Amino acid sequence: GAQVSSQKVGAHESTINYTTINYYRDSASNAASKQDFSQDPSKFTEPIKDVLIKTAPMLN
Amino acid sequence: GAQVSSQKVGAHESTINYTTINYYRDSASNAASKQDFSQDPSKFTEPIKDVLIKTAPMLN
Amino acid sequence: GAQVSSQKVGAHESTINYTTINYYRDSASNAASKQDFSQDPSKFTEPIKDVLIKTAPMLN
Amino acid sequence: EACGYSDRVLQLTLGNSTITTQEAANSVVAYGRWPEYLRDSEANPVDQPTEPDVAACRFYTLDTVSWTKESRGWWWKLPDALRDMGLFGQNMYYHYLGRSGYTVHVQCNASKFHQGALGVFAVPEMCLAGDSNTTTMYTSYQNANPGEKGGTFTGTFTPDNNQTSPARRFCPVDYLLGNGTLLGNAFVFPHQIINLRTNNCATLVLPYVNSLSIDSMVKHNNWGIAILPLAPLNFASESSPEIPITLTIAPMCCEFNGLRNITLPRLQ
Amino acid sequence: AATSRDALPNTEASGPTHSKEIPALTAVETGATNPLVPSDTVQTRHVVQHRSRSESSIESFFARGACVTIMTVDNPASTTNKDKLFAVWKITYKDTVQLRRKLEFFTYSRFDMELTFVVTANFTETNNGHALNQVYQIMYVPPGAPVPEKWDDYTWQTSSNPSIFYTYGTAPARISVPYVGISNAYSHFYDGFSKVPLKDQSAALGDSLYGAASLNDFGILAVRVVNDHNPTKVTSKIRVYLKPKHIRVWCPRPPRAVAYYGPGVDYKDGTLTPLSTKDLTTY
Amino acid sequence: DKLFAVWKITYKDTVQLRRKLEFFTYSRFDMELTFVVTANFTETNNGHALNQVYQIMYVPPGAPVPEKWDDYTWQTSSNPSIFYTYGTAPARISVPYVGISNAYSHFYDGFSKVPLKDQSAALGDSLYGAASLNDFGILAVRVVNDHNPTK
Amino acid sequence: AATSRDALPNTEASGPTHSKEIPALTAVETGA
Amino acid sequence: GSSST
Amino acid sequence: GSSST
Amino acid sequence: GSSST
Amino acid sequence: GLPVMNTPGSNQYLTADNFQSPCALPEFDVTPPIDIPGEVKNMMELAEIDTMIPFDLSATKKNTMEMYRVRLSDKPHTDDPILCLSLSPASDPRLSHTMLGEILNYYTHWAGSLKFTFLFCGSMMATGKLLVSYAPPGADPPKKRKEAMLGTHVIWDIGLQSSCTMVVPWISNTTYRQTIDDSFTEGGYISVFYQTRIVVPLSTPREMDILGFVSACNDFSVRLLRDTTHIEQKA
Amino acid sequence: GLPVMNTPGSNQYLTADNFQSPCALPEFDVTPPIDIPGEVKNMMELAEIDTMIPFDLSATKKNTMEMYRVRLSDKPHTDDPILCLSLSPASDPRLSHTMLGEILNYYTHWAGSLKFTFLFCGSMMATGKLLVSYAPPGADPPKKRKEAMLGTHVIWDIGLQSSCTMVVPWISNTTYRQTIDDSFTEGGYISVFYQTRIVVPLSTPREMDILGFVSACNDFSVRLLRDTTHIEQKA
Amino acid sequence: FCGSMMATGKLLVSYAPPGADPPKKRKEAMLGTHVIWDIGLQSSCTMVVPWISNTTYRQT
Ligand SMILES: CCCCCCCCCCCCC/C=C\[C@H](O)[C@H](N)CO
Ligand SMILES: CCCCCCCCCCCCC/C=C\[C@H](O)[C@H](N)CO
Ligand SMILES: *C(=O)CCCCCCCCCCCCC
Ligand SMILES: *C(=O)CCCCCCCCCCCCC
Ligand SMILES: *C(=O)CCCCCCCCCCCCC
Repeated sequence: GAQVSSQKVGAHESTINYTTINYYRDSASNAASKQDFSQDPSKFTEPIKDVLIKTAPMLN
Repeated sequence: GAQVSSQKVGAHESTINYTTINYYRDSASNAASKQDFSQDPSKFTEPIKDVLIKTAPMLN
Repeated sequence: GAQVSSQKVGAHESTINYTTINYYRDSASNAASKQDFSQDPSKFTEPIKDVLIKTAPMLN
Repeated sequence: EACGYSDRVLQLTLGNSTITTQEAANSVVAYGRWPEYLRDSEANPVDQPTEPDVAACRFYTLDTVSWTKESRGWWWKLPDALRDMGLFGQNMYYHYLGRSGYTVHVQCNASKFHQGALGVFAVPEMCLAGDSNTTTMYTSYQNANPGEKGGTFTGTFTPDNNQTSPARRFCPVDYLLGNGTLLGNAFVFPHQIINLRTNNCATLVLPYVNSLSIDSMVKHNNWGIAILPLAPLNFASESSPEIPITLTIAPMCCEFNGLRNITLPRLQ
Repeated sequence: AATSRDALPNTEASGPTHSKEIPALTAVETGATNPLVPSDTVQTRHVVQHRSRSESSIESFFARGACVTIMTVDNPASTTNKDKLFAVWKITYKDTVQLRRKLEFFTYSRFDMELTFVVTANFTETNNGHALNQVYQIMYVPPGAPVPEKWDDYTWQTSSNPSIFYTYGTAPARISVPYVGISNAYSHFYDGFSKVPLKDQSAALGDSLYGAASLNDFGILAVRVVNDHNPTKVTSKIRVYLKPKHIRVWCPRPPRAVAYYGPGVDYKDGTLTPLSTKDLTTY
Repeated sequence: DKLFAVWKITYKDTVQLRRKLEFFTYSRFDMELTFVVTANFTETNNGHALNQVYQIMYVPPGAPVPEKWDDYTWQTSSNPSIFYTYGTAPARISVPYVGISNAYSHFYDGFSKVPLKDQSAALGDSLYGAASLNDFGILAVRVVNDHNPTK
Repeated sequence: AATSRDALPNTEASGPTHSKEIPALTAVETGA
Repeated sequence: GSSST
Repeated sequence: GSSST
Repeated sequence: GSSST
Repeated sequence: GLPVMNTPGSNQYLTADNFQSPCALPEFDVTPPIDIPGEVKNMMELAEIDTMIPFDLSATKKNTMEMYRVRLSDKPHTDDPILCLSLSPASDPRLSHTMLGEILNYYTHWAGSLKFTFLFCGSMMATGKLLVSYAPPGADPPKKRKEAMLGTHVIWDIGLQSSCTMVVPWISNTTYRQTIDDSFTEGGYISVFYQTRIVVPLSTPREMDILGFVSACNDFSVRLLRDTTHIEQKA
Repeated sequence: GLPVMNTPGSNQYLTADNFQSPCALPEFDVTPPIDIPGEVKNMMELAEIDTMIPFDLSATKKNTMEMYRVRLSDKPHTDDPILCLSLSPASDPRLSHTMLGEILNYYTHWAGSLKFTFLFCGSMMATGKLLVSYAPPGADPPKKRKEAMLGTHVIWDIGLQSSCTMVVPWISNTTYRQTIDDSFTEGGYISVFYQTRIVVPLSTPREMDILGFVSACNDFSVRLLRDTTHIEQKA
Repeated sequence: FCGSMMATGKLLVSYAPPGADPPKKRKEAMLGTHVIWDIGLQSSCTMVVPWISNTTYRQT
């Protein structure tokens, strides 16, 4: 049940990996993976009904 | 995710190995491997534009 | 990188084995294996130039 | 070469300028790295760089100094020594950021009857020690940056005792390389020696060196040039010989970022 | 592919010579060191070389924790007139000398930093009162974050700053930190200023210290005893050990030859004579 | 002065291991050192002391030997040191075969100096059977805690 | 599939312009 | 057994 | 699983 | 992986 | 038992650690998520939203609605600044409390490009050309159009497209700047000037406001998490 | 829990250990390296660079520029030494502060071959033959050319190739020598003599300096890291 | 150079295209087209004045 993931190696001395085994039944007990996703800011930066083309006039 | 490397065995009592598992996501948390490289001293000992041939006159 | 060796079982309750993993890069850090060899005492008990035959006269 | 080519005879051409020499001791490329422009993978400021090319990457000759039996040594900082040199200097003061490599050519001829040896050292981050034992790190910008005239080394440390109006300048002691380390070890820095019986010049090709891809040339000097008499000037039996030392330096692969109005520094 | 623990080159056997090849003659003016080996100037035998340079790799040379500071804190009686002492230290390797000198063989470096904390305490007044086991809080306050003004003020909440709560008498505390520089390498030497003095501006306004870059380079460690005041006063010390792991270095320098005098390269009068007397023709 | 200890590393200050090794002329081995630490009160006081941390520093031949319990050498930038906490498991480290010869010599029938005729007898003299004066260096041990009212 | 530790977008080299494309002109009333 | 990311 | 150097 | 003696 | 050897760091509590721990409520029936609108995955998303700048922090205008209003008028052309601002997004008092400034005060380091957008709030009948400038650091801060012109700039023509944006491109010596006032990592100068002048017909207000907004570009990032000085709890 | 048994060494802090530990700044955005010139991978690279020897540590010349200058003159031939030096690269006062000597003072043991290069700094018109010698230890240290000749040596002819190198080959009983003065691991004697004499024409300086440099060969190594005595911090 | 073999020297030969103050000091002459001449065995040195002109031909 071991999970093997790669580290993003910053300062250097192949891929360096690290290992993780969950010891508990409850997922709440797990550490944080930090394997997170990004999204586009559009729902906040461009919430307009008609798609914005930045080279065009915003008002036409 | 186990890494298996050999020891350079100094005093003796095959290849003896040792095992390493990284426990953390951040490479900064890792121990030092000591699996290091050497380089030639030339950038400091021979920084001259024309390659030096030691049996030849250094000045010609 | 696990090493699996057999125990010489003295008092009994197949082959019983035990496991060993080296945790360090330096062989000096390793425990002693006790997997040692024996040799013949001849360099001390019979250091003579001409091979000794024990049923024969030592001096002829 | 059987067609006559020699280690000792070189010609260097950059922009509209050419240097010739007939008594060289080969030439040095610091750390084996030739100067280069900043690569995209190492780039940092995103605006289009200015790259003056021949307008600035040409040989500029600084004011000639004089070597005598009492000379303890000289120093210059780069880019500071070139801050007033034609379009290189202009490009430098008009931009926030700038990077540059250099060909440094130190010139000093004499005669077969003269003797002496100049150590010519190019030092990355040549931090020099100050004149004060009342306040550390106190050398003023104006005194740290002499421009083309450079500065000199001394055989004696003398602490500034004026506490009311401190000199705020360097006091670079020669056997301590002006920085608290022994001069005999300065040879780990890229160098050449002008030993008068052997050669009349030193040539050092310096890459841009720094812990950043580009930086403020006005705030920071990347290289220091230190020239010290390893063996004193001597001639025939004259008690007071003199021979000139001339520095000619060319910027190489220089590029600048962050264009605005020109910097007008307080230099005195 | 040549590794730090590889054996160095064998000596090859070499015999007598009489030729135009002149290895022994050279010219140091060029700036080069003559790459000679014994077989160039004497007769040699064949030797199979086993020695290696493993212990002088940059990593191995630095692979030791060095003390960089000692922080003092205490926990007094509540009745004292003097405030409970908490410590504030500006992170640096320049308050002590040994690691500083080793790093300064080079101009620039990159490394991950391992900090280990050794904590010791004692009694001060010739009392007979006791104290229960202390817990210490070592808070990293990066440049910009509120520095604690009192042993117990709001900053010790640490919602975002990293803190170590260390229990006395347990193993010394330890954390790692990545290469955190704002440059591509750490500068052991910065020949410059953080400000340009402008003509149109007053001299005071354009002034700054020689060789100093960011005033608060890396922030501070703030340490306190978390326990409340106790009738008997206890004083403690936190010793900080720095080890550069995963290290790279650039541009070699002559080592510091006269005593350090401040965070810069300055030297003090009366310390400038390291070398001792020895006669030219005396062994 | 606060007492710190300095010991020249050797197996010859005690007798039992010495006798066992001396069944042989030469040896090679990796060395395991284990440290047992005990403390007590001395004056018929009633004062207490908080738990002590000890520093065991290896000072190899050439490195500055500590002159005071608290001087600059205890920084240990390059010397190996063990910070041991009282009442925890006894400290332990390993060391490789560190001899400058291909084996350790339990017996050296010789001198470290040749007396020359052209030199004074004092100048050429040295002890019988002794090789490197500082064979392996020293261990320097101190209590890291500051002075305490009760000793 | 874009992860938090992915590098941000490269700057692409761009030259002089003279056109009817007006990126700089906008209208924040829209809420964008 | 082992997952790999 | 296991890397080997 | 595993050696066996 | 398995032979183990306790290492340094043992038993410490590092508040930034990331370990497993026992669950106090085992087999708890968790309520499922629902798809709530407005999920955020990264704090820099918030930094990319335009928030309004309190440009005018004069003693009487600060901490009032007026601080957000930059007053312009139809006066004769001058080469004197409408406003001057330092590019110190976490520490200059005009930028430090914008949403961008606020997020930057939870981090030690920032990097990337920014953008300033100005909104003209005069009447339709009002016209004008303005010059928006960014001078990278190291020279005298621009106090006259003549200097500001020489740096990065946008000449804004007022009209139907109400607003105009100047991008402050990432131009820095260091790979990241500090989120405090620091000379070594200084960012330079933002300023606005009259290029021609505001012109109005009769029967029209002769003075009006412009509003300004700042936001981060897609190449913008922060690092080294830290506590802010923008909140406290004395006692 | 997994049955474990705490072993000796538990909870100690060995300053030379090599363990993992928790990161105080998780997910930190590290600045990438750039290709800075002059990277060093091993301290012995620095030991292979020639640095200049302070040969003349007389009371008046030590700690001055003069200590690096060995004075020669055109005097009649003598068999008396120009200089005498012990091969104790970390402890002889003339070698201990060279870059080689300095690196050796961070280690207990050294081994390998070395080389001495001398630079003639007289005028071109000056000629001369010198004898550079290395005597391995165990006999009377050479005070006359007659003895020095019998050991390892190079007869240097002065001319266009300005400099000359003598290699001190690794000749030792032990596999490594100590980096302190020690009779058992003594290295022997370095010395320089006039082979003929310095000759100059008229109108020429009759005295001049030679400079000397030491560096390690490719077979040179050090071990057992230690603290140096070359720096301290009293108080 | 018609001095003796024993004489040494470095000279600077300059060409300044028109339009500025004619060089009367090395400092100005350095900024234009130039050759730094090292005196030695090759007795002579050449500076090329490259065709740099506004017009396609100049008047005589
Ligand atoms: C809970 C404790 C966390 C401790 C976090 C410490 C973070 C700060 C790291 C400081 C890095 C210091 C590196 C040394 C100095 C620099 O090399 C030079 N002065 C040049 O930049
Ligand atoms: C932090 C503690 C580190 C301790 C390091 C100890 C290193 C020194 C090892 C000494 C080896 C001693 C071996 C015994 C003696 C020799 O056999 C004989 N006298 C012959 O050479
Ligand atoms: C998947 O996990 C199979 C591999 C098992 C590897 C060894 C597990 C190490 C000890 C885990 C103990 C269980 C925790 C409750
Ligand atoms: C690769 O690692 C697969 C093999 C796993 C071997 C057992 C792992 C031992 C325990 C590691 C626990 C995880 C550390 C966070
Ligand atoms: C070979 O070792 C592959 C099998 C790995 C088995 C699990 C290892 C148990 C933990 C070792 C940790 C590493 C010690 C530094």
